[PDB]
Amino acid sequence: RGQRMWWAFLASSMVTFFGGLFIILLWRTLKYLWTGWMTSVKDWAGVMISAQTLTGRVLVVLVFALSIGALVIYFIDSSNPIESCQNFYKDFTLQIDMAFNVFFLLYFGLRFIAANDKLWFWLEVNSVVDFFTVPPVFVSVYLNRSWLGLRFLRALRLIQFSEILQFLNILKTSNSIKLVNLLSIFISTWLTAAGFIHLVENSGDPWENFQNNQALTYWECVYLLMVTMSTVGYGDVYAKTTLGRLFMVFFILGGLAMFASYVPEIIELIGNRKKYGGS
Amino acid sequence: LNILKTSNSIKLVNLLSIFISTWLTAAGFIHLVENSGDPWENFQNNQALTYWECVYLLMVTMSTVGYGDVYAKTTLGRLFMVFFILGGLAMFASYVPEIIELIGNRKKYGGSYSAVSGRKHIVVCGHITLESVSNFLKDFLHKDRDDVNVEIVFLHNISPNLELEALFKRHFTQVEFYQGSVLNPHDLARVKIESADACLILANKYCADPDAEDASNIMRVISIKNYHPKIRIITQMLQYHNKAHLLNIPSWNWKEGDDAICLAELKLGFIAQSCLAQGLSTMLANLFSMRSFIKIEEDTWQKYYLEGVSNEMYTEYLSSAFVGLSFPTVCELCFVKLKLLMIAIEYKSANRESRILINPGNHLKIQEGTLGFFIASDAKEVKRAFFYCKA
Amino acid sequence: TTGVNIPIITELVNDTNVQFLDQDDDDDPDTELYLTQPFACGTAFAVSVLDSLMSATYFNDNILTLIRTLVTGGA
Ligand SMILES: CC(C)CCC[C@@H](C)[C@H]1CC[C@H]2[C@@H]3CC=C4C[C@@H](OC(=O)CCC(=O)O)CC[C@]4(C)[C@H]3CC[C@]12C
Ligand SMILES: CC(C)CCC[C@@H](C)[C@H]1CC[C@H]2[C@@H]3CC=C4C[C@@H](OC(=O)CCC(=O)O)CC[C@]4(C)[C@H]3CC[C@]12C
Ligand SMILES: CC(C)CCC[C@@H](C)[C@H]1CC[C@H]2[C@@H]3CC=C4C[C@@H](OC(=O)CCC(=O)O)CC[C@]4(C)[C@H]3CC[C@]12C
Ligand SMILES: CC(C)CCC[C@@H](C)[C@H]1CC[C@H]2[C@@H]3CC=C4C[C@@H](OC(=O)CCC(=O)O)CC[C@]4(C)[C@H]3CC[C@]12C
Ligand SMILES: CC(C)CCC[C@@H](C)[C@H]1CC[C@H]2[C@@H]3CC=C4C[C@@H](OC(=O)CCC(=O)O)CC[C@]4(C)[C@H]3CC[C@]12C
Ligand SMILES: CC(C)CCC[C@@H](C)[C@H]1CC[C@H]2[C@@H]3CC=C4C[C@@H](OC(=O)CCC(=O)O)CC[C@]4(C)[C@H]3CC[C@]12C
Ligand SMILES: CC(C)CCC[C@@H](C)[C@H]1CC[C@H]2[C@@H]3CC=C4C[C@@H](OC(=O)CCC(=O)O)CC[C@]4(C)[C@H]3CC[C@]12C
Ligand SMILES: CC(C)CCC[C@@H](C)[C@H]1CC[C@H]2[C@@H]3CC=C4C[C@@H](OC(=O)CCC(=O)O)CC[C@]4(C)[C@H]3CC[C@]12C
Ligand SMILES: Oc1cc(NCCCCCN2CCOCC2)ccc1Oc1c(F)c(F)c(C(F)(F)F)c(F)c1F
Ligand SMILES: Oc1cc(NCCCCCN2CCOCC2)ccc1Oc1c(F)c(F)c(C(F)(F)F)c(F)c1F
Ligand SMILES: [Ca+2]
Ligand SMILES: [Ca+2]
Ligand SMILES: [K+]
Ligand SMILES: [K+]
Ligand SMILES: [Mg+2]
Repeated sequence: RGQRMWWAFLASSMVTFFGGLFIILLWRTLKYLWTGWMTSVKDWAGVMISAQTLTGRVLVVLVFALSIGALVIYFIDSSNPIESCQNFYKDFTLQIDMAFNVFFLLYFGLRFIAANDKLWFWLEVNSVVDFFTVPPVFVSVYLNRSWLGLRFLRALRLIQFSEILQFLNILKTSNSIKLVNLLSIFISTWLTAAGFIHLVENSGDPWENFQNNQALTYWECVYLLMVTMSTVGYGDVYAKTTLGRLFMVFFILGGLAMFASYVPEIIELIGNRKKYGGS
Repeated sequence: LNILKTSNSIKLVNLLSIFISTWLTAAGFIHLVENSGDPWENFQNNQALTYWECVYLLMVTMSTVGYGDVYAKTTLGRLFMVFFILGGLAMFASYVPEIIELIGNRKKYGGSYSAVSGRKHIVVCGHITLESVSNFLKDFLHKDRDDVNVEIVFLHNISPNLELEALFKRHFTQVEFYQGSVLNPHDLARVKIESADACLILANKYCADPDAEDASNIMRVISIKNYHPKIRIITQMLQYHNKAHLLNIPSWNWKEGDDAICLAELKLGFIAQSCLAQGLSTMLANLFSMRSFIKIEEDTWQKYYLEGVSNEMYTEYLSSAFVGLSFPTVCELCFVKLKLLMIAIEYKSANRESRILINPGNHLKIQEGTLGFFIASDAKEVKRAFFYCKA
Repeated sequence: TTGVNIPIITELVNDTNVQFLDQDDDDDPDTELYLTQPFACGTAFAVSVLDSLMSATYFNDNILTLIRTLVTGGA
């Protein structure tokens, strides 16, 4: 109840991403106008990011595990109301969750060092998802109240499987790579879109003071998106709020092509058997 | 206004404009007919819809989602919907994939290569494919060598496929790729060739015509040398007589180090040498492939043959302790003490001069910082020499 | 002496190769053929430069006759 605090969490992410963009752009321009130990540090981070060493091997697997772990936390939290207050010391969750986001913060640091052009590293999908997911947790632990804002973006981390698998030298052929890429991209897109619809629908429209909210659960949202993406369209469940419809238009523009071009390829790639092998 | 000159831009603009115009116009017509009523029924059949709702209705209809949340109720509305269903569905089916395809033609491998102070790098160009790259890397980065710092920079003309991408990922630190061509004098500057240790040139051994390949490689060499006069170059060649053409380049200084390799000459040479003593070819060809020790238990000839192939050949300077000594004495001393086999030494003088085997007395050790060749298991063990104090 | 002063005239089928004929040249794939050093020295030659002869023939009456007399020696 009381005054809504959603503005703060959205603010914290925004200031970081833009503020980081400003300082880097400024520093480059400053050096233009005015006119090794560092190399060793960059080399060590690059070796650690890849799986060259044993220490590299263990770290990558942890990212693989914790990426799934953070997602499972999101599913559990979806049932709770959008805005709520909780004690940090009392709850088992929000303590495991706090632990995970510490790790993602460090792995961002190492990834940052090894980049070549800091600007085009900053404007990367993994960097931006980290920007929009990490600071809100700290803001929430400080303010003792939480908002389910943008947390659905955690599903986007599934993209990196195709690479953190090749680093371990498991995928070698030219078919397993294709299959893994297709599967990961498809599933990640589906889940993140469902999460966004869930957020927008359960919340009301802001200018209408949240008076037209419609109640839905996450599984229902997933089901709705699958039905729409397959171009079946039962009339039982459909988006009602303005933002929901607006998003659904663009998703109809994109996801339909995605599905109709991807599903046959996966079906074909699987099942390529030698029907007369044996001995 | 000359803003559009290419073809993809024109195609994309045409498609976008037609699609958006059709969508909005049809939405407007539905808005009019639905907000008004049928005339013959004295406009008693009206329904209330906003323009945005009409836009939403058509997108669902064209996509064939058919949610059914909102729908037309008037006679004119239904008639127009029937005809538009006949017409616009083909447009939606055959336009959206086209736009999605036309966007997304991004060249992943543009850009340049930053230069790291205090670290050398090389550039490789020519016939690049999975087998050649894998062999080259596997041999070049082997661990029997002393620790190395050089960074490899490929440069080809065809974008790589998935397996080659995976290989580059597995060697993420030391290998970088760029797309271009050697003959363009912009790409050379783009890969910072003016400060580079050397430049290798692989060649396609399995070719349809040997001479065309030689001409192409000569063209690459002359272009590179034109861009930069003094740079080490190593090249493969397929015919013996074509080697003379290299000397015609005004700046091909082999004396300071610029080596060409003629496969046919070397192959025939190995075979001819084998005609004297059998097996010499297969015994020599193993001295240039970096391999590590392999140990097995079953008492088969492999158990000895692998110990044989574990050797390689290196080079290093000699310690000052061997000033006034005969080559045989030095060789036997090195053998018995260090467990190293010293096969041949070069002779430092005003001209280049290498001797294979030397009888005593004929040539005492010059000790002019002389360079000696060796055979050993790995580069580390050679450094046992050059340290020989009275320990 | 050496063989750097031997007069040579060569014919090319693709203009862009002209950069290879000389060593102390400012090679670049953008300048048109009529600016490259080999051409202005009257050493290279390509058939591509004769496409311009069409329009010149239409306007002036009988240039084609003049060129033939001056070149092939008797028309
Ligand atoms: C492998 C990873 C990606 C998980 C994949 C499966 C999840 C999508 C499923 C598996 C079990 C599901 C859970 C099973 C049971 C519950 C309890 C259920 O409880 C209520 O309805 C509480 C109502 C309230 O008190 O408000 C809420 C959904 C939830 C957390 C489900 C959320 C979705 C979960 C995590
Ligand atoms: C897609 C990106 C660019 C984000 C866009 C967000 C906006 C659509 C939201 C964010 C904050 C919202 C505002 C937050 C709070 C308010 C106050 C709200 O009024 C009240 O709270 C009480 C009014 C009364 O007393 O009746 C009216 C809507 C408004 C301006 C909202 C309008 C819609 C805004 C600008
Ligand atoms: C560019 C992308 C990334 C975001 C697009 C956001 C828009 C879809 C939002 C942002 C602000 C919204 C507006 C904010 C407030 C209002 C006023 C609202 O009316 C009232 O609050 C009272 C009306 C009355 O007096 O009856 C009607 C919707 C409208 C125009 C909203 C329509 C939808 C808007 C334009
Ligand atoms: C295919 C493999 C990976 C197993 C996948 C399991 C999920 C599809 C299951 C596990 C737990 C299930 C959930 C457990 C409990 C609930 C609450 C349940 O609540 C109601 O009945 C609400 C009212 C209604 O919709 O009838 C709705 C379904 C849901 C979300 C279930 C949806 C389907 C879930 C996520
Ligand atoms: C826009 C261009 C393509 C011309 C289209 C002409 C027809 C397709 C439409 C336009 C106006 C319509 C007329 C508008 C109003 C009426 C009156 C309507 O009767 C009444 O409303 C009660 C009697 C009266 O109003 O006098 C009967 C149909 C009729 C003749 C309509 C018949 C069909 C008409 C001729
Ligand atoms: C093919 C496209 C381009 C135009 C299609 C036009 C038709 C849908 C319209 C044109 C004239 C209309 C007719 C004009 C007048 C009448 C009389 C009307 O009779 C009454 O309701 C009695 C009172 C009155 O006359 O208004 C019943 C509908 C009907 C047959 C209308 C049916 C619909 C019609 C055929
Ligand atoms: C996907 C892109 C390329 C096209 C999307 C088209 C429609 C989804 C949008 C784009 C612009 C929108 C319009 C922009 C502004 C206005 C004015 C706006 O006017 C008011 O709010 C005033 C109301 C009053 O004064 O009573 C009403 C909605 C409307 C027509 C909007 C209707 C919906 C439109 C056509
Ligand atoms: C082009 C892209 C980036 C945005 C397209 C939408 C926007 C141009 C905004 C600006 C004004 C908005 C409109 C302002 C007010 C209204 C009235 C509002 O009325 C209702 O709530 C009706 C009941 C219902 O929608 O369930 C419905 C949404 C609508 C048409 C909004 C739809 C979205 C609009 C067109
Ligand atoms: O969606 C919003 C949700 C909330 N708080 C929800 C809880 C409200 C109070 C509790 N509820 C009251 C009664 O209902 C049930 C309980 C606040 C502002 C929002 O506004 C957004 C927006 F306008 C927007 F455009 C975008 C986007 F487009 F950028 F994505 C957003 F992400 C937004 F979050
Ligand atoms: O549709 C029409 C609308 C109007 N405008 C006035 C409506 C006044 C409504 C008053 N009401 C008060 C209370 O409720 C709210 C509104 C006039 C004629 C029409 O008739 C057409 C037609 F019959 C036709 F065939 C074609 C075409 F397609 F052939 F071109 C048309 F374009 C038409 F416009
Ligand atoms: Ca070895
Ligand atoms: Ca030249
Ligand atoms: K339906
Ligand atoms: K359909
Ligand atoms: Mg690097």
